[PDB]
Order: sequence, then structure tokens, then C-alpha cells
Amino acid sequence: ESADLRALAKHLYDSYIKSFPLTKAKARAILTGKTSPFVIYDMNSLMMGEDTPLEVAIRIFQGCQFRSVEAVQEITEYAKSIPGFVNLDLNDQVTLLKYGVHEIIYTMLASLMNKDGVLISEGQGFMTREFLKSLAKPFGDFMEPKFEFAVKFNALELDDSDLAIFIAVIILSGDRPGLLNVKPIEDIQDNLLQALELQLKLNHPESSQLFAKLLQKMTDLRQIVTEHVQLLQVIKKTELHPLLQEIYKDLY
Amino acid sequence: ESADLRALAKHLYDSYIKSFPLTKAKARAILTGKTTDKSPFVIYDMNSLMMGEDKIEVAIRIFQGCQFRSVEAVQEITEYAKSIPGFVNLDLNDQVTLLKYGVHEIIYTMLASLMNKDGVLISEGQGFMTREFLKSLAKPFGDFMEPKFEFAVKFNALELDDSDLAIFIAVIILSGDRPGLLNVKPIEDIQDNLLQALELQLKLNHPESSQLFAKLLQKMTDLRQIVTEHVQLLQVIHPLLQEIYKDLY
Ligand SMILES: CN(CCOc1ccc(C[C@@H]2SC(=O)NC2=O)cc1)c1ccccn1
Ligand SMILES: CN(CCOc1ccc(C[C@@H]2SC(=O)NC2=O)cc1)c1ccccn1
Repeated sequence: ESADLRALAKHLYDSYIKSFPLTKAKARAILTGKTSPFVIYDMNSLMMGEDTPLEVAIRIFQGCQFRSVEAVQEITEYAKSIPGFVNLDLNDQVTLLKYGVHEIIYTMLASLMNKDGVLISEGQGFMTREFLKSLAKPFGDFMEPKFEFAVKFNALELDDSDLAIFIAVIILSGDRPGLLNVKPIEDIQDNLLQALELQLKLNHPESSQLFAKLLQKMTDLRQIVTEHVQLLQVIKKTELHPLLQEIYKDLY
Repeated sequence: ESADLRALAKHLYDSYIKSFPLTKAKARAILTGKTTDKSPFVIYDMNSLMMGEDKIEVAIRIFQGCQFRSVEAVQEITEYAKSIPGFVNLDLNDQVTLLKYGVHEIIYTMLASLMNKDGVLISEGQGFMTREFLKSLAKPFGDFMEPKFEFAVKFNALELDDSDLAIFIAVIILSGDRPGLLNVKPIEDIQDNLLQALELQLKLNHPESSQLFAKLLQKMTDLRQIVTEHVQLLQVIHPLLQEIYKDLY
């Protein structure tokens, strides 16, 4: 029943707004001429951006690291709002979060991104892509895939109410390793995919196959995480915040 | 025909899953360190014993507690047997003579899935009672569990999984040497077919393991020796079990 699906969509959108403060609409308002944040483009501009003696990439890197730990509490709160979720084997509840969190972190980071760079700290600042492309040797290309994805993903032109269902669809995947009770998982996701599809048909009629195109984005998204951990295997060789270790262990 | 035996194996595996909630793939998950969020309560002595009631003579409180899942295990076993191709079509009392003598042999086989060196999972994998704690009980219950642990340690070295276990369960059911059997020919017909399927299954799942088939059929001796030694030990001291101990041997 379609109205049951629309009700599903509104519940996720409402919950989404409560869990996540820097929504895409806000961020796109900031990024456009419709509100102002300090721009970091080289690093003369970086440390006038502190308002320091004497490596910058590591507290950028660990800066990134702790928005990850802020985002995890939000996502987890969000997930609790997905109908059928808390009612799952708590062992699958953490497998789902374990393999869902970075895919969502990167989906939502594209919202705070355009082709020049990325909104940082609740919209306070804006660091550029070419500046991130110019960081210290083991780093300096850790953002570039996120950016490549951000442009392709933002071309779909999703808004927050699309993104709320899509985020849920990611969490309830029936292909996570460690998934014991699968049938309840695929049962909810199949319902979320119907809601999404309907939500795509109403909100973007001009877009042919937008559903399809979006599901496909899931492959670049997975590829972001997979490449980032094999990047993470170059930093503790050659040359990280607790909560992350546990997520990264036994992760393919 | 090879592919049919495979097909027979799947039918058995799927019914095994359905009829048995506490499986070995999950039971081991608990027992290893792979369930990194929900873990069972340990009962390793007296003070840990009862502080547990809020989480899961005391000779009896464990004793009957066995019997009721033993009497509960009976349903899902008996339930299982009716998915075994050509079982319902058997004789309707060699059907029950078969269930009669094998029920325990099976429960003891599936008890080993929930066992390791230290103790045994209980109540839907919510508790875990140590073997030493069992050998230290009142009465002569004090060694009511020990042969079964002895069995498990040996049986688990065979390293069997559920899809292996599903088939072996059926091989036990359709014996061909219960006493109460008259229409025996059609049962040794089905077991002939189950054994082919087991043997082919074991070739595929365990190449590395030499004569795993024969080693596995041999475990059947110790297996019924357990049920045997068991009610020699139930003379020294529920309704449904009593029917079942009916001069069993
Ligand atoms: C340029 N930007 C935006 C990038 O913001 C993020 C980039 C990557 C992540 C994923 C983290 S980083 C890691 O190793 N693991 C993770 O989960 C999370 C956020 C900055 C820069 C400084 C401070 C905060 N933001
Ligand atoms: C240590 N464990 C696992 C043993 O679980 C069982 C042990 C024996 C049986 C066979 C029963 S006992 C008897 O005399 N006759 C029977 O048919 C059935 C189950 C506990 C401990 C407490 C409660 C339940 N389990």
C-alpha cells in the first residue's frame, strides 16, 4: 500500500532531521549565494583559519577521524528509528552498523561537497579540493576519491528526504559478513526499496531510471571504503581513534 | 545418480535448519569470540550458579532441566523424521520403534555442538555450565554428564558442520537393527540411500580428512553406549521419557 510507504518515508525524514544537524539543504544553502564560512585554499589561509608553531595532515586526518566518531552516534540513533531494526538479533544490529557506517559517512559527506572543496565543522569552514590534493606524501590523496564520488553522486540531485530512505537501504543490507538472521534483514530492506522507488518517482519525474542509477552508486561507495582501509594499511606501515579500530577489524 | 544425492543432502540440510533452532554454526559462534556483543552467563560453581537464575537439591535443578528440553528435543527430532524421504510411508510402529531407540542417540549427538572442553551451552545459548561444575554435584549425578563430555570432545574433533550433521541425523533414525522392527527391508532401503549421500557429502566437504566416513560410523558405538550406560544410571536413583525407557535394552 502506497500510503503506508509514504508514511514510512516521512518517519525516516523526520528522524533524519533529528539525528543529523547539517542537512544537505543547509549545506547547499551555505555553498551557494544564499546566506559566511572561512575558505582554506593554501595554508597561509590555513592558520589564519585557526583564529601552531613551527604535521598538519595528521590533525587534518585525525580531524576527519573525530567527525567520523560524531557521525557514528547520529547514524546509530537514526538506525534505531528504522522500523524492525531494534527488533533484530542485536548481533545483526551491530554487524549492520559495522558495515554501514562509512558508506553513510561518505554519502553524507558528498552533501557538504561541491567541485571546489568541502564544508567542515557544521559549516563553519570550507577547505578546498586542490589544497587537500597537496598534502603530505602518505596522505594528500585520501580525499580525492570522496570528491570524485561526490561529483558523480551530486549530479543525481537528491534532497534530504531522498537521502533519508537511501541511508536506511544502506544500513539494512543482506550481504554483510557476520549476518546471522538474514530473512528479517532482507524483509525490511525490500520494504525500504519500495519506499525509495516511490519517493524517487514523485520527487524527480524528469529523471529516468534514477532509482537504478542510485543503486549503482552503491558500488562506488563501497569502493571508497575498501580503498580507504588499504590506504590505512600504508600509514601504520611506512609511518587512530579507538572507536574506529573496532569498526576496521575483521573488515575485509 | 550423484546430483540426486546432493539434492537429497540439501532437502535434509534445509529441514535440519527449520526443525533445529540451536544450530552448530551459531553454537560455535557463541563459544568462539565472534559474537562481539551478546555473550552467555557462565556457571562455574555455587555462587555463580544462582546469581544466574536472573540471567538464564541442586542435583535435581539441573537434572530435570535437562529432561524438559530432552522432552522438548523429542518434538523437533520426531518433526525432523517426517521430512526424511520415505519415512512416513514406513510401517507406523517401526516408525515409532525407530524414533523410540534413536531419539537419545541424536540428542547426545547434537549436544556435542553445544559443547567444548570447558562445558556446555544451555537455554538457547544464554547460559554456560562448566564440566568441572558438573562433575562436582551431589549424589552419583556427579558423573551424569561426564560420558557425554567424553563423547563431545572426540566427536567434535571430526570437525563436522550442520550440512554434514543433517544427513548423519537421518542415518541414525533409519537404523536396521532396532528390536521392535518387522518391516525392516524398506528402512534399510532408505538408509542405504542416506549413507551414499553422507559419504558423497563427506568427500566434498572434507577432502583433507582420511576415512572420515568410517570414523563417523564408528562413533555410533560410543553413542548408544552413552544412552545405555545412561539409564543403567537412571536405575540407581517426566512422563514422556518413561514411556521411552521401556525396557530399552
Ligand atoms: C576536509 N575535511 C572534511 C572531511 O571529513 C571527513 C573525511 C573522512 C572521514 C572518514 C574518517 S577518516 C578515517 O581514517 N576514518 C574515518 O572513518 C570523515 C570525515 C575535514 C578537514 C578537517 C577536519 C574535518 N574535516
Ligand atoms: C549441562 N546441560 C546440557 C545437558 O542437556 C541434556 C542432558 C541429558 C539429557 C537426557 C535426559 S536426562 C535423563 O536422565 N534422561 C533424559 O532423557 C537431555 C539434555 C544442561 C544443564 C541444565 C539444564 C539443561 N541442560
